[PDB]
Amino acid sequence: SKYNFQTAPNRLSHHTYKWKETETDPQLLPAWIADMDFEVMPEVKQAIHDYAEQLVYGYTYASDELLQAVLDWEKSEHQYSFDKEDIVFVEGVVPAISIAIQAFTKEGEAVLINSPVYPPFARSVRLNNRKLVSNSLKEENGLFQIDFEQLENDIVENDVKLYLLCNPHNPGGRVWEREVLEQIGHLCQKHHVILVSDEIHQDLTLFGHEHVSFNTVSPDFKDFALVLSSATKTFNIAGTKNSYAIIENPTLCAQFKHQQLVNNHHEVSSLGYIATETAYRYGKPWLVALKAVLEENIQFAVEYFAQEAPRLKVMKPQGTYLIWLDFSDYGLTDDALFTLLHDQAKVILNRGSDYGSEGELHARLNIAAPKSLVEEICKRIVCCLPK
Amino acid sequence: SKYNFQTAPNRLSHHTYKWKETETDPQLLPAWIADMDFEVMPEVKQAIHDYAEQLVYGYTYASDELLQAVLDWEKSEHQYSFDKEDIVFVEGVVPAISIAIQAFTKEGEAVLINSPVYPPFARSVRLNNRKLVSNSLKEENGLFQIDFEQLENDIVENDVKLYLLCNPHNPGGRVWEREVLEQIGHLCQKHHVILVSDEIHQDLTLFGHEHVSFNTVSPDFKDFALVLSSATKTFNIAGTKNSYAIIENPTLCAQFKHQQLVNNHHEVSSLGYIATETAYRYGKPWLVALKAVLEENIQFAVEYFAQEAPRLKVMKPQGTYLIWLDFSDYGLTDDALFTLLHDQAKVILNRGSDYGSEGELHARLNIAAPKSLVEEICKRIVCCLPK
Ligand SMILES: C=C(/N=C/c1c(COP(=O)(O)O)cnc(C)c1O)C(=O)O
Ligand SMILES: C=C(/N=C/c1c(COP(=O)(O)O)cnc(C)c1O)C(=O)O
Ligand code: NA
Ligand code: NA
Repeated sequence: SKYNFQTAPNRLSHHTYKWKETETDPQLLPAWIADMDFEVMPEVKQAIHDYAEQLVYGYTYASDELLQAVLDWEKSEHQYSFDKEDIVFVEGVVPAISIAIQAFTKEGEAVLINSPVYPPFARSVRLNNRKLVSNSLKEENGLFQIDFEQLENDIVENDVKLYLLCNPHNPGGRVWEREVLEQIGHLCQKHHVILVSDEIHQDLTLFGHEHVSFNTVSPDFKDFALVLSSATKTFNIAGTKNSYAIIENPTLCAQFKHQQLVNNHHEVSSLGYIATETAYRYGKPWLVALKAVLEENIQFAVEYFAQEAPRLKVMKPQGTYLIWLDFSDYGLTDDALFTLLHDQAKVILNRGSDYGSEGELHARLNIAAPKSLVEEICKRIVCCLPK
Repeated sequence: SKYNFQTAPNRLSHHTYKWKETETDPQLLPAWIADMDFEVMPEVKQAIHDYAEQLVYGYTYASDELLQAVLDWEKSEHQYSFDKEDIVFVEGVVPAISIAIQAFTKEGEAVLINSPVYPPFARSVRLNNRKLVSNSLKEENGLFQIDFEQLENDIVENDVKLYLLCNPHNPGGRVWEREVLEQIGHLCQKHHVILVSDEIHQDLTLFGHEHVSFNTVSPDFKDFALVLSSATKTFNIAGTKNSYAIIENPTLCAQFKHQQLVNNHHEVSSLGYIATETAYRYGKPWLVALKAVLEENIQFAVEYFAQEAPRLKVMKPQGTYLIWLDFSDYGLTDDALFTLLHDQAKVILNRGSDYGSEGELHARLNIAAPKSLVEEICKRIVCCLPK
């Protein structure tokens, strides 16, 4: 209808990560990194034009209007109320994760993640010389679940100081229930663990699934937990480089901001600020339209794979626009899977093994593209699977 | 038919640092932070419109065209030849300084600066729990000069591991001679010091003074020295957030890039990349024209202050568009000077004391604005100085 979800803008010649390989091999169709193929909402494009027409591109600060936009988005969309002083802007969520690790732990101390998970989680812990504790998620009835007995064991046995939670969880697209988050929080309270809730996918919950922001679970959770999010995944504006932490606890907030300044990682670009404010101000109708398209694409993929590759195990996302595929029933190695998809099927999917050992013989599929493209990508995925 | 240096775009609705106080108090005229009031070169404005017209604002990386533009600028403007692989982009120079401190020293080790100097120098050392060694610049015949005897004493007595050099030096605008840089480099070789040369103002040398980029002084200097620079100060694009380190030594380069990744400080915004490439590709004629305006503004200020405030000691910049003013002959304290300028004169100048103890009773004046505004600011500065 009014917004364009039919035709993908041509990204070749714009130095995108997503289309980089395709620029050398034109047959390759990318469906990996979490950028969407869709045109961004028109108000953001207009805001970039308006930025140009400032004529001067000097140092700018985070305005009260931007702060209010974040406050209003969190309250309106996620029922999460806090003060403007609790917002800390950071040029990205992955930046924020390293700052959090450096601020809240010392070298050698243990940081826990639920594996398999977005690879910068494990990387950021290891490169910072913290001890990584991978709490392996169970898979039951096609969904990831937390083994709470082993999670406590992992916390206690390793003296875990910090828990990097992914909510919604990437990969898999798991939209944790309030009851799950409450159990996590109680464990953090018991064992004196600080929790960082990476909620970057929070606006992308689907099929009736509702995001529960971590500190909305219990009024005391802010004593040990902070929330990271952004407009970038929601609105396909990852190249504008802005995001935020909500840190209501004064001590945690000071410690984060201090580390951020120690790292000189405290400034954001002018368009970073503009694009986030604009997206939150005008983006809701576009987001509604987006989510309908994503649901149709996911449903199509699940049904198509059921019909054309019944042996392929498909985890239906509860949120995110990313589908976790399990090729374990096929007579392939992890490396042979990669070369089959990339070289024979000519489709670029994230290698599941990037996400941890649980990702062996998996791949991750990005369906945030026009339906015609999603149909082509799914056709390629089933085309060359071995008997 | 000509570049505009006659009128300044209105900044008041655009959340600039420079005009922030004036938004609340319309009587105040800013001349502090190093943003220019001048319109940016027209090709950058067009590049921002062109970015808007990509329609999708996803993750991008530094292109070969951008890398070549930096290489070409460094060779043509500064006679500094190196390879594309030696370039490391960082969202800002101040970011790069923290990364360098973290990468090249251990907690508790000594880092040297020449004081007084841009305040993030001292701050980045101190906040990083390194020992700060301030090598105090002499002032002789209106110019800063290094005391090489004391500099060596400072290096040896404190076991200095890292030297943060400012060239051109801010404040004061001192354009160090080749022979001065030679002697600095030789001390670093003798005492096994790593040197970071902050050359962000390298394109703004004036009155026939020529920038000498540090690693051009001797082919050996790359073994211990790296250069930081940017398009942002040269072209008035600080809000676009991109800059680079040139690190020809493989070990130093790996060290820096490693720490940058540990800190998740490795990515830059898409417009950051675009604005730098464009500025370097098209900016030379604009820069030529700017320099003539800056020299005129500086000459006006010196002459005006000479007549209207002969007791005011004015350090004439050899480069940068910033003038270091010394009010120490007046019966004022540092705090009374600030109050006088800000509350009585209604002008916002950087407090000299921000830059170190040598800046007591000083202020710094930004003349990168139309001559009419410079004239007004200078008139205000001399209106209310005490007998
Ligand atoms: C783009 C992807 N993920 C984005 C992501 C990010 C990206 O953050 P920044 O772009 O803001 O650094 C952060 N946290 C989580 C849990 C994420 O899934 C991807 O998996 O391709
Ligand atoms: C804007 C100012 N100085 C800029 C500056 C900067 C600014 O760097 P980034 O904006 O790239 O972080 C870095 N290094 C030196 C020696 C500088 O003088 C000022 O003094 O107001
Ligand atoms: Na594992
Ligand atoms: Na001092």
